[PDB]
Amino acid sequence: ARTKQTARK
Amino acid sequence: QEDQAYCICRSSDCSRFMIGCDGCEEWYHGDCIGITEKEAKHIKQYYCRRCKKENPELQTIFR
Ligand SMILES: [Zn+2]
Ligand SMILES: [Zn+2]
Ligand SMILES: [Zn+2]
Repeated sequence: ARTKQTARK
Repeated sequence: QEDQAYCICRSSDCSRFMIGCDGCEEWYHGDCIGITEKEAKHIKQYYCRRCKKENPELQTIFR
């Protein structure tokens, strides 16, 4: 999906 | 189920985790709509609550 600003930790 | 339009982000500079609805092209705050980053990795197309109201055929599509 289109996502933005994930912490991606 | 309450209406979730208050989960929409219309802020240009917002740094919160957010996911785009493929049904209305609005951005939704992930915490507000109850989708973790880990689940979102497996989402092909998100359809927001209001879109799934408008078309009860619709369901978020996973991958
Ligand atoms: Zn926001
Ligand atoms: Zn939508
Ligand atoms: Zn998957």
